[PDB]
Amino acid sequence: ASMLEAKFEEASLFKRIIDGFKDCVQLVNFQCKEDGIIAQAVDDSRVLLVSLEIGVEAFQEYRCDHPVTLGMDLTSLSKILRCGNNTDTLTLIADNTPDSIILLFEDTKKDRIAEYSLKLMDIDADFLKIEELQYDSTLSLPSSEFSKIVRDLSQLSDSINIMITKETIKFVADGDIGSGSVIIKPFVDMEHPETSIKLEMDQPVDLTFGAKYLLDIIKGSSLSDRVGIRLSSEAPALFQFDLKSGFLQFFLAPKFND
Amino acid sequence: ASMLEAKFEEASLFKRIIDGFKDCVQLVNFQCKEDGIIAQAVDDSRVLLVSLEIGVEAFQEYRCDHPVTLGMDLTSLSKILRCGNNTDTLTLIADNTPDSIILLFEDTKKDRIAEYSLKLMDIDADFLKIEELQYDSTLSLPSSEFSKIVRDLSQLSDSINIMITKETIKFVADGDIGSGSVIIKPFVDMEHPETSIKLEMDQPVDLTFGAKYLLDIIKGSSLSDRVGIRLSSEAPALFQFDLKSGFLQFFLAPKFN
Amino acid sequence: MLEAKFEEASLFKRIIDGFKDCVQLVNFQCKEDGIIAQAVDDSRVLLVSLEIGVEAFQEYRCDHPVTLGMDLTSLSKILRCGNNTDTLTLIADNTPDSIILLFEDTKKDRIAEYSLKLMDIDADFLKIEELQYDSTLSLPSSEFSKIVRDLSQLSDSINIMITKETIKFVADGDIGSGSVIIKPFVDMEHPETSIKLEMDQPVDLTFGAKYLLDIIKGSSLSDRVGIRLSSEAPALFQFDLKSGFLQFFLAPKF
Amino acid sequence: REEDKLWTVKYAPTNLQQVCGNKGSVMKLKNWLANWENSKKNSFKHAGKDGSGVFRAAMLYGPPGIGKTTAAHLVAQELGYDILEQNASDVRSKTLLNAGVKNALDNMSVVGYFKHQNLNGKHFVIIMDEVDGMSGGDRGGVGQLAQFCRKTSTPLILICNERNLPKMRPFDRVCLDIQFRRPDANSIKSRLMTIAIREKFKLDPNVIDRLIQTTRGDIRQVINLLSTISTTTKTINHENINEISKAWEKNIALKPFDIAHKMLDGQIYSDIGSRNFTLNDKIALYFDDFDFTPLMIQENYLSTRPSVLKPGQSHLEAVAEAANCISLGDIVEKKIRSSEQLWSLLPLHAVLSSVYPASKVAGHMAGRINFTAWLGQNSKSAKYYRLLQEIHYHTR
Amino acid sequence: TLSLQLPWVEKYRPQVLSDIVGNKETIDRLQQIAKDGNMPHMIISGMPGIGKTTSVHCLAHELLGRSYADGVLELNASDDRGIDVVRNQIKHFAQKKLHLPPGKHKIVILDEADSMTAGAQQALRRTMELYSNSTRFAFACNQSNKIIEPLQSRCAILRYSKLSDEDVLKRLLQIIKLEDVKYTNDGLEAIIFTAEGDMRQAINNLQSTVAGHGLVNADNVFKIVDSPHPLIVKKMLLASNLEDSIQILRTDLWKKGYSSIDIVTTSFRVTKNLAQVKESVRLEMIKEIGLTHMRILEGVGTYLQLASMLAKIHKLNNKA
DNA sequence: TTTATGTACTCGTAGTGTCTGC
DNA sequence: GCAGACACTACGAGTACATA
Ligand SMILES: Nc1ncnc2c1ncn2[C@@H]1O[C@H](COP(=O)(O)OP(=O)(O)OP(O)(O)=S)[C@@H](O)[C@H]1O
Ligand SMILES: Nc1ncnc2c1ncn2[C@@H]1O[C@H](COP(=O)(O)OP(=O)(O)OP(O)(O)=S)[C@@H](O)[C@H]1O
Ligand SMILES: [Mg+2]
Ligand SMILES: [Mg+2]
Repeated sequence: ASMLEAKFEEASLFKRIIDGFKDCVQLVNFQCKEDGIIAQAVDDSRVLLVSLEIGVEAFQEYRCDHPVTLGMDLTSLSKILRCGNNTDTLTLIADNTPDSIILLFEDTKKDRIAEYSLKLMDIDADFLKIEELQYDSTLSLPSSEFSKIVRDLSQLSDSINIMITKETIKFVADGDIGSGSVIIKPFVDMEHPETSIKLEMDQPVDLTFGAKYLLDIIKGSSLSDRVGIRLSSEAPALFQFDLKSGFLQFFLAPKFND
Repeated sequence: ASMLEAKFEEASLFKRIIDGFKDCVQLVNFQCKEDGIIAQAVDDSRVLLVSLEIGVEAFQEYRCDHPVTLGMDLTSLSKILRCGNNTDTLTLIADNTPDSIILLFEDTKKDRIAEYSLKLMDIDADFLKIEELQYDSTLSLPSSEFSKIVRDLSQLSDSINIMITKETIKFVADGDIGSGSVIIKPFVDMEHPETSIKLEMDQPVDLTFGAKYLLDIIKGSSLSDRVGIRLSSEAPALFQFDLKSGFLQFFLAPKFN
Repeated sequence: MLEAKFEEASLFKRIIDGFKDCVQLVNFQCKEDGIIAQAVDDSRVLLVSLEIGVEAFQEYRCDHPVTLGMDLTSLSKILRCGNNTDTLTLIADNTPDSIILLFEDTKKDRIAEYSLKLMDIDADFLKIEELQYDSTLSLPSSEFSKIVRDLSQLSDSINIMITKETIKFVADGDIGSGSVIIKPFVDMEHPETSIKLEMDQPVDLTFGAKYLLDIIKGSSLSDRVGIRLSSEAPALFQFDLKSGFLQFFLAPKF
Repeated sequence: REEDKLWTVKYAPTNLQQVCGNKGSVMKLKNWLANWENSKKNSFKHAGKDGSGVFRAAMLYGPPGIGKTTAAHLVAQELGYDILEQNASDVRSKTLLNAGVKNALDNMSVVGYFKHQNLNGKHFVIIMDEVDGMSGGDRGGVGQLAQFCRKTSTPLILICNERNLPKMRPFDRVCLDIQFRRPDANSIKSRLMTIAIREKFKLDPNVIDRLIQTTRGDIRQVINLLSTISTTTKTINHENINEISKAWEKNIALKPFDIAHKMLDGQIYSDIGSRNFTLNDKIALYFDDFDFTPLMIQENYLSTRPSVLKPGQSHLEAVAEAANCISLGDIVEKKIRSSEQLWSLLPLHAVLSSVYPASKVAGHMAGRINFTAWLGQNSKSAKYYRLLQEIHYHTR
Repeated sequence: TLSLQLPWVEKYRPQVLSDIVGNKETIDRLQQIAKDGNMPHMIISGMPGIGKTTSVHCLAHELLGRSYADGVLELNASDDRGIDVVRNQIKHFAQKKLHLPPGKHKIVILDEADSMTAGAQQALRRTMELYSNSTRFAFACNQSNKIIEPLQSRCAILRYSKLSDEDVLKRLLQIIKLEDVKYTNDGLEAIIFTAEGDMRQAINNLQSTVAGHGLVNADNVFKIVDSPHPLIVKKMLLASNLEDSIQILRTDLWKKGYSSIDIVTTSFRVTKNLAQVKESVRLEMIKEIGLTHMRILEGVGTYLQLASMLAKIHKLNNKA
């Protein structure tokens, strides 16, 4: 019996998590333990971090006897994920001291089980845990609105300045061809609570971010309908996308100001 | 509270108008007067003259203090214009001797406001005093049908030989790969008059046009259901799209005969 | 002396879309019973043959067999001009150096007539080798297309192996490996989607990924693709049409 | 708004007699452009003594800053034609040129309708500047321009710098060959006297010859030079002329003939010449045209009467010494252009192929510099090879 | 992680045209352009570190004190200086309507324009010819040979020259008065000799010496920075008595960890720029050093190859 | 018709994905 | 809902330079 046996319901899920950070990160590793399959990787430019956690609730049946590390190339993994249909059920299968995993695409509607194997990799990146817990501004806005804002402000310039005020969120994207200023205020939509925007302001925040990495952040807006930005000075921004059992939280380093 | 407060009531109309002639010309001068907004542009090949005029009735609230030139690049304008919604109401604003203009995208919900500044480009373009002359023939057909026919013929040759003789429009095209021809008959549709073909015969015509120029003209076919084309033997063609309170008329010069 | 008036130009459109990339120059040896054509790629490894009978045509009249050497890019442009509700009318003369493709609509609002010349392409050698094929399977074209695309992502050499009613498309590359097996599923409510196999003798054939991806473009012709394999004869991927069929001949590449 | 424009635009030729220098080129261009109508009705078959009838298009070439663009624009504007200027800032690849002015070659203007006696106001003149800026080569627009020259219904004017590019070959005789030269000192002198009167700065009538010869006849840099000098010191005389010359020498990259001509001079290798023209200067002279210089030295390293012979050394001995180093530098060139691609040996190749071989055969010449003949004989040898492997394939 | 003090290179970077010391005529011309306003297109060229881009930045600051952030475009090799980006950005900047003061024009600064592609320069030619009454270009390249001829035709060439030791000494004393530090005149002379006209090198050496020891003395300076290899190589080549050159090599280049390729290339450069000896001996020496360079690049890198090169050079010197 | 790898640039190309409206 | 229409990143092929 294979020691790692993780079953995915609605196998389009794992494809969505993989596509969430396929573009920004090229090399990841999955510390699979009894609690769940967590991951953490840093880009080649050492600007953006991608933490990840998938709880046992998201799996139909999860069993991981010993801690497993699965260093992987995200391009090949995403290609393997694209080799299937959302109707099929995906399973991760790994033996003791794994050289590769086994991915199964099974479905009872039609017996067309496809077994793929992806070669592992020795990343040897020990990293460290997150040591940021206190943030000044904690705001949550719908993922579609934030993705739209980032998309139409990235065309003007390469730097997007997010400013936080008393019940006022401001995005400034001054550039060569012009400028931009998106001002959105908190409101509670009773009819559609998912479209509401919340704000919790403690200390004023004024941080600028790169456009390309912020686009990479919003590329994960298909994963969850709401994103909670937690800004703070002298602290990376935390864009957390909630899952059914875990989360996909990003850490982005603000640009220097001089 | 400035010189110009031209406020479109529905922004996608302005987006369609700008996208109507986005590719053919890049630099355009927007003359803003009390009667309305009139714009004239000259193509890089000096064959296309995209004359534009928007009346005060099109704007929900048009208030121009005094006449002024607004020269802006169409690429930056199209980049900025992709920042709004269908319910968004454009609120273009210019100040005294403007170096930049604020495109305030207001919303029905008051907690969503987005203002964009656009840097004005200094353009030296001499004004063209067009004149009203009688053309040999005036053809009016639906813009969708005309666009379909011309995109059909442009996949065969770089030139189109428009012919109007014996109340029979004779769109033809001959190229290296082959030769194409389309014949239509003017009629009246009782079910939907906007799908009919209307033509008046004054003199015969012998006119020839290119392919990419006509594609750039039909790129703006979304504004009007039907296009009014007037043909003269020794005068430029006038492809005219009627707007709700204005028009977008193209002046395309026929080739040598 | 040719008058082949289709009832819908979309048939001819999807046929030419099927063989855009496998071959560029084709000689239309039209006959009374229909149109047949044979074509060989530049690599001399892929063979495509098309056949459309008169039963598909609303009208057809070909008294004299004429070999028509005709470009496919021009046909693609002319048939992208065409659309639904328009009845394409293939018309040729007694000595048709230029062809005519009349597009006739239901209404007289706009009727279009087109032309295209006939280039000189030598008549391809009509090899009629029909050696028996060891195993025969037929699966829906969408399933086969998905399988071949996903396995060609991994590697450039897809192995096809048939044994014990379980077809095992295995492609092994550098990023990993890929193995899909198909059981002979039978369906009652939807007989079109089924997998049936006639395994007379096991075969193990390897094909290149480029040609296996190229032959997919004919998936619009048929909802089902019939594949018959022989240990030494070229594989036969056949696409069912209303009247005739279009077939692909690719020799095994061990 | 004046007194902010450049001196090269405010003091620009407005009419045709303000273009100082190259009067013959301007009048020939005007004569060609004024008789294109009857030539068009003559089906470009019959031409006069000048041949303007059979030349459908005329191209302009010469050194910068002499008035090609200005003269072309004045001729186009004067005769009522509508200007249509192109440039390298607008991409002119196959796609953007086939979808560019290809339609406008057989089409008439639209702005001429509302601007109108003028009989040529409904026509186009294609002023294609910066055609040397298009380095596309194959499928880079040069073949498209050749096709345009073959078939255009409007006058076509091209402006470039010089013709010795292999890229510029397809325009050997399909286009008219009017050429501009360096303007004479008298016309420039009168123009600069007018400039000095207008800008109230002192300009001696004798320093102007040195100002022209330093700038190599480039009038635009001359006007810029006088402007920037007169900014802080508007009076120039014999005292500052040497400093101005040494600070504003033009420093043109030399022509492949000129590198060999300068390198074969015996004056530079003398004791006085070595001090004035250092070895680093000779290395830079080689690196000016490092592709053709090693050959161009070799084809005529023996056609020079020597002047640097060592006492007791014959001319043939010096030629043999030069040939030995040519052979030595051949190996260095092979090692540079090999699998390893050791491109740090180029300064070695300079000395081993051009400096040393010319250091033994310097002096006055027997004849004019002979172009590299190795290229043509290499082509003929390659054709002979191809024939031999062809007959070897056929004979088996 | 500790913080870092701002380096003296830009902590004392000049901000006024009177601060930079160098070619007096050039700086006076720049000041005259500053007072007048009508700046022409200029191409500033010279050796590295002699104050080229700082003069351009100071001139632009003086000309556009209030509108520097709006009407000055700064591009360099770090930006995507290609035909598409040059076309789009430079044409958007050159047509932008900005109401400058009557004597002030937009300034487009192109740092290190030598590494810029030919087609981009061809587009720049046309852009300069169109837009010259609103925007003025300003290049700053180490060598002006890379820039095409028409661009130099339409610009105003302004070349810098290596600073004399007096100007470097004056700037060094100015900085030493600005920040307190104990110095010895021998240390300052050693720093100036090591700099060889490069002011930035002098500032870096001074800062390194002050941080390492705290006293600007000759021994401290020679400890922080070694003697330049061109000088020791020139001493090796010029010296006769072959054994002396052999021991100079083995002591000051081999045991000091200098690669053989570096020694051979430095010898080539020194014997190319040498002036004490006649032309023919320089040519022969270049030939022999090139043979040794070929041997080294082929892979045979040892002490004996350099010793043989010196032996051949000395056999040449004694005229066989 | 020449060199002969690696690099950088430039272009047109074919897929790829997202938004409009029949 | 499906088919188009768009803009988008991506891949392929060709020119050009290679030390001051
Ligand atoms: N014959 C002339 N007499 C006086 N000034 C002249 C003359 N020719 C050119 N100029 C000056 O040069 C400016 C522009 O010359 P152009 O013809 O544009 O240079 P060019 O010949 O195009 O060289 P390029 O394009 O830079 S390679 C004019 O505005 C004048 O200031
Ligand atoms: N004339 C000068 N007066 C004062 N400081 C100077 C002078 N020239 C250079 N510097 C100093 O040198 C530094 C600036 O050097 P840069 O001008 O950036 O070098 P550069 O001229 O740009 O040469 P490159 O090609 O960029 S390496 C600062 O630390 C200045 O203080
Ligand atoms: Mg010119
Ligand atoms: Mg610099």
